[PDB]
Amino acid sequence: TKGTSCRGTRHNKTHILCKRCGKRSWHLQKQRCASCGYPDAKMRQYAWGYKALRRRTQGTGRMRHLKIALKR
Amino acid sequence: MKHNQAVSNIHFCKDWRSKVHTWFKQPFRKIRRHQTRVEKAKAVFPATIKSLKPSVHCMNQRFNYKLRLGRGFTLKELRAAKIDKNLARTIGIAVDP
Amino acid sequence: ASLKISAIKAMSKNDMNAKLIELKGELANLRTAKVTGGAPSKISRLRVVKKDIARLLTVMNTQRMEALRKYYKQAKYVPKELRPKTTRKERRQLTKAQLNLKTVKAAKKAQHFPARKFFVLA
Amino acid sequence: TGHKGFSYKLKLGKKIHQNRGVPQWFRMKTGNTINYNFKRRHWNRRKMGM
Amino acid sequence: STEAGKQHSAISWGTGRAVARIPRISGSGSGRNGQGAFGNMTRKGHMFSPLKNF
Amino acid sequence: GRRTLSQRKGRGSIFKSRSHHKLGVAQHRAIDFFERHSTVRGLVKSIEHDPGRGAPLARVVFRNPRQYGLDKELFICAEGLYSGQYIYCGSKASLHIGNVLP
RNA sequence: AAUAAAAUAUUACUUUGGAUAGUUUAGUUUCCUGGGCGAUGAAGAACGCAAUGAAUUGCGAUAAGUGAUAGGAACAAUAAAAUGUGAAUAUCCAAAAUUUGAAUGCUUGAAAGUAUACUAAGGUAUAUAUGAUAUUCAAUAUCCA
RNA sequence: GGGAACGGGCUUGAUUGGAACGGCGGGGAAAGAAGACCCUGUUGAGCUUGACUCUAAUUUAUCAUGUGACACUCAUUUCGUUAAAUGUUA
RNA sequence: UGAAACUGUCCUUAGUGCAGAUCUUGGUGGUAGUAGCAAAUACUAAGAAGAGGAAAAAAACAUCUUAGAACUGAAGAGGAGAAAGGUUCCUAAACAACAUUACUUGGAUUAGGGUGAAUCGAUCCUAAAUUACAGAUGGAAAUCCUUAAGAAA
RNA sequence: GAUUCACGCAGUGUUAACGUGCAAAUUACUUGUCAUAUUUGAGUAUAGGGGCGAAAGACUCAUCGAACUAUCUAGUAGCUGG
RNA sequence: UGGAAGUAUAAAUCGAAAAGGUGAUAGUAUUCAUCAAAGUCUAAAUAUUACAGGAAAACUGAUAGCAAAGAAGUACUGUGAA
RNA sequence: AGAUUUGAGUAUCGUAAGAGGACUCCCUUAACUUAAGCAUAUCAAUAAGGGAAGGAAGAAAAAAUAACAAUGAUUUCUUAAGUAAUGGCGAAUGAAAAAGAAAAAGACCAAGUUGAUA
Repeated sequence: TKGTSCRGTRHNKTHILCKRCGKRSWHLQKQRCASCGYPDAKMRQYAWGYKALRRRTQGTGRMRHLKIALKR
Repeated sequence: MKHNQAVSNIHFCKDWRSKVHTWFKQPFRKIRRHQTRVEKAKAVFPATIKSLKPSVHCMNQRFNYKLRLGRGFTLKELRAAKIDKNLARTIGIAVDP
Repeated sequence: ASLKISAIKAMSKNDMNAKLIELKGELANLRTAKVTGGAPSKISRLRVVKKDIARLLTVMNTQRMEALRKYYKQAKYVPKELRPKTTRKERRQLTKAQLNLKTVKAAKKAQHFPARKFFVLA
Repeated sequence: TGHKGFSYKLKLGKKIHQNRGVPQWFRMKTGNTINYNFKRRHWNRRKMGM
Repeated sequence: STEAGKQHSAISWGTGRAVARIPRISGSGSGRNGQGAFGNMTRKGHMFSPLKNF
Repeated sequence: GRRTLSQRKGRGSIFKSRSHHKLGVAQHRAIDFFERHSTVRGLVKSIEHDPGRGAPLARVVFRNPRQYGLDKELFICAEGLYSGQYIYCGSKASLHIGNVLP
């Protein structure tokens, strides 16, 4: 019963949306985000996750203020 | 190893690929330094002199019969030549107490 | 858009205040007309009035902040909005006077023994 | 659920808004390659995972 | 590029699964997952000894 | 090897005390002047069953020695204690069952 | 013994498929110049804004854009309105700059909220650590009437 | 028959009309799986033990300067309170 | 056939010649019009709509109404909620694809419409538990403490 | 912490069905059990030489005699294949 | 650490100076040579595969070249890291 | 009462935080691997984890080399050199002076002295 049957009771969310990174990575019982490393002040980044660094970093977004300061 | 050869001593067992330095900037160091030399030639015009250097003997008996440029004249060599040590640095003479 | 900046500059503050209410009220009616099957002429007018409000608010705010810069021009404590545009690093660097400051002993040495101009004959 | 947070409901509304196709006038633009929206989904085909 | 074709966490499935022993792209949900990997003969993998700039 | 059950007991995750319905801490009152050099009187208001322990607990109420109000205590009941009894704590307390003496 | 339906073989035409050839607004590497972010609120995230838009782009309640300075006649998928009394377009400029986020009055789960002071609403300020100055204090800690 | 010693193909014979429907379980040493039994790797892993070499925990000795000649408290340890009558006189 | 680039010779250079790697990626056959589209008792007649029951019985025909015949049998195949889903809800137009035949039907396509609270809930309180300033600990990341250590609360 | 039936649940047998399945463990009948060492939701706590275990090396998201994921890593291979 | 009877760092104990350190075989003695530790700053010559702006190429030419020549870290998968 | 010392609350003007980390300065006792096994060794200042910086950083002005017909802050390149040395002295690891160049630049605190002391 470890296959099809046991999946019927999956109706409680482990993770909800994160306020800082916007991904469904906020662990409710741990009270921290598995993706951006929330309430921790520093954004969670690791050197072994080289792809995770190029998915959310400087220049991957709007760059609302820095696009003007550098060109100036 | 097979047949007659020397015993090989190659230190490539580490990561040499991150230790490789390539000299692709060599043709442009020449341009960068020469241009900086010319701007150095102006600004301090005339006499962009690299300072007068002493005549000193190379160390050790392997080289001691040869002369080469030292760094800076001693205080006695300036006193013997009748040169003030305070003015010497301002007229392009190297000084080494 | 049809508001003629030259005409905006000719109004006083009170006249410029009332014009914004008139423009805002007109834009509210045109928004109602758009959802009640308004004509294309009314919809094209609605885009014009949108820019007049932006144009009017630009002159109102620019004229106001230019008067505040004059007010605080000689003030000792100037609001951080009116201070010269700089990077955060720039506000931390030493003043050029403070960078080339020299001690009393070093000041006179550079005064009595400056780098002389010379050349060597060859 | 019927019970939901206010900001969660607005993110549900946005996903409804984004589940729309390309308007007809957009398809008649010169040099147009966008005919069907490939970011489209249906409730019974892909769960949006939020 | 030094990392061209080597940007996957792929491992071989081993034997007993009726497929070759070349490494396979991990995960699921796309056409790439379960495909060939770094091997010189595979598509989108690194070539034979990559040409170094030195 | 693994970690034995005696080792897992020291972390105290599922082995914590099930002390949710306990009455409280059963002990004498804090020692003060009136019990070092005099006696105070406490009324045994009730006798209760403290979960997890085999002996009954007594709710003794001393009045107050210095301020206005009450001092609700919680003693471990001695055999023979009854509700409405007067017990005495202090150096000069009589040698009776239930009294607290040095 | 016999037939050529199926089978087989070659060529032409057609089809399924997308190889080959021609091509490139995309990459890779080397070099040159910089390496110019943030409490004056950054990078990142969310939401919103086009006459007809879902994405993407641009922008922030002044919204696919405002002023100024250059610039000189377009845009278009369709219809409007404006336009040499200045359309597109460009910018280290000016104004403006939603909610968050180091996030910083307190709380924050997907949370809706809420306190005080200054200037009914609206807008400001109030985290922690820390330097300098001012002011109000505390400890007979040292003297001391 | 011989052959890698159990042929659909090779040699010699028996023999053959092309296309197939329903069944069937003899064969295709039928399919599924780089044998899990056995052995070999100078390949591992779980578990055991005075296998070799170590290690946490535990334990013993020395060092790390409180005073007065055992006594004291003054660092130190473990506590309790609303730091709520401690100590000596009266 | 194809319509815009290409070839011959000498040197130089190489990401330089495929039948195999259970090779990689893509495409395609035989099997094969074969195995199957057989749990959940069940449908029939007349009429309507529609291109869509014709015909030498081609013996079967989706939707709606009516009549007959039936099933779940009130611990239900009934009427509502929590979580989960997220517009699947309602209506109209429309049926290319999808629901192992077909569909005029649909939880499918297109376009609109729809969710109204002083009294229901969240908000408020605390439970198991959880996390701050200062403090304690650590080389570090950080860990511990939750009223004890604090001129805090 | 008596005996039974029912709503439910399990899984004794058929070594039945199915075994390119309704189902990566289900179906039918038979059987057992069906409230106090009972059943069950939500919240919460415990994390990989770790947890949890009325103890089967069982369970820890179809993964367990040491999870999943990424990096060292194109690990090494006297062995197999080209 | 190449530094070998101890090249450098750190910890426990100990601990200098009418100065002294070094001369890489430990020890003591006398000479010799050369420096004068236990505080601080300092341009230039040097590095760069972040990122931004340029220029080149005996490089690739849509299974190649970046994973990405189109709304590419997108579609899609996973509770999550990924 | 007054003169100090130490510690607090508040106000004012400022400061730190986060992003990025290719290059730069460090902390921490990986293993696969090689040794045809393996345990020191090797891999290896290597991976991962952690801290801090700038357009460069680090270093920098001798308690330094040398034993000479002597040199003279630091850095970087060439050579020395796979050398001296280390190493189950096995596998392996491994500098520096001299010499030639690019560039060059030297300055302060402390202590001492001056006190109708500032």
